[PDB]
Amino acid sequence: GLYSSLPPAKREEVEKLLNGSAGDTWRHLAGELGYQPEHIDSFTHEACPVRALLASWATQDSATLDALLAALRRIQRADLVESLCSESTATSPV
Amino acid sequence: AQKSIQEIQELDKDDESLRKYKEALLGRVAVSADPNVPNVVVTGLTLVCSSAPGPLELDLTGDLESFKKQSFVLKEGVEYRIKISFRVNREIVSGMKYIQHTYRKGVKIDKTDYMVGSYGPRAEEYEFLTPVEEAPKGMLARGSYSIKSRFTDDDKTDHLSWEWNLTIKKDWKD
Repeated sequence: GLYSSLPPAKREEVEKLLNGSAGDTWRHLAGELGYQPEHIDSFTHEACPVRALLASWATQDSATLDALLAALRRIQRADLVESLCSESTATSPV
Repeated sequence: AQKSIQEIQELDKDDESLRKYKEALLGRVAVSADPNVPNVVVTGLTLVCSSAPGPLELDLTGDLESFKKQSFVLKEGVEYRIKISFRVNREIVSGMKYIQHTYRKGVKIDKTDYMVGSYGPRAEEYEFLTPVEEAPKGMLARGSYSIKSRFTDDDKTDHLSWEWNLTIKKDWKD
């Protein structure tokens, strides 16, 4: 699945919940995504770089859910993964 | 005459071009004052947390069914506050009450209700902040807590009600 497959409210919640997570949680993700160290110094200077990171990552096909989840496991964020996976899975009982 | 005074009456063409921008107003005669819109709605919720690195918020007035899945980020045993923001574009309402429940692993344990008071038909939005609230602890208690939120008044009229999840994480700041 692609990150583009999620609803608009999920994409907003990924940002809004990460503002409560550590000011450098995104910094761990970027290192495991293989982003260059100079780009990390440009992002930490912004007020809300975590929002821009999702938009800059979504510029490429590498922005799959399976890849985002895999990278979150390397940085010991499997806690936050499971809670966002509540929408990011086949579930609609109505 | 018909073709001599237009040499000075040209200023009319510089303000007549702006009449096309007035025509767009006719496309949206709703004024948010039609009976198809409610009296009072929570514009969003915000989580003010002096222990956190940054403030938290969530948008409202939309797809409340989505919030049953998406969650927040808190810390084990931390202190937090809940700020609720609502607009009032209709009439004065009184005895307004915000209700907040807490569900652990799909089981309610308790709920608390906080009186907001009375508010009038201001074009802007009012905010209410709760007292200090503690968080749960232990790796098993790091699961998603459902919070149910309700708004009612002395007239028994439900304004909006929603519900949202809450990840209790081990860290959120280092």
